[PDB]
Amino acid sequence: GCPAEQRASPLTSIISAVVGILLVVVLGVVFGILIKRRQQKIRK
Amino acid sequence: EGCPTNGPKIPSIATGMVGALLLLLVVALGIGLFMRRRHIVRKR
Repeated sequence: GCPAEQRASPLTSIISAVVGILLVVVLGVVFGILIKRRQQKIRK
Repeated sequence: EGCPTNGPKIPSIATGMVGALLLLLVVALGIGLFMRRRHIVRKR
């Protein structure tokens, strides 16, 4: 079953968002460099 | 006066993780659909 409803703890919304942006940034550079290596050599 | 009605009891902080995941999926869907709306595909 899913967790009951809520309507408090505004600090939870912030942490969630921070993770979303931080995740996209890391995955963005990681995934990009992960695929690039397959294309061609960029690091000399 | 009294009757705190509890507070720190799951669910509570767990919302943080769910928020990060949900947002990630929500954003990915919005960015992917908007970027695809212009028939801009990386590979077919």
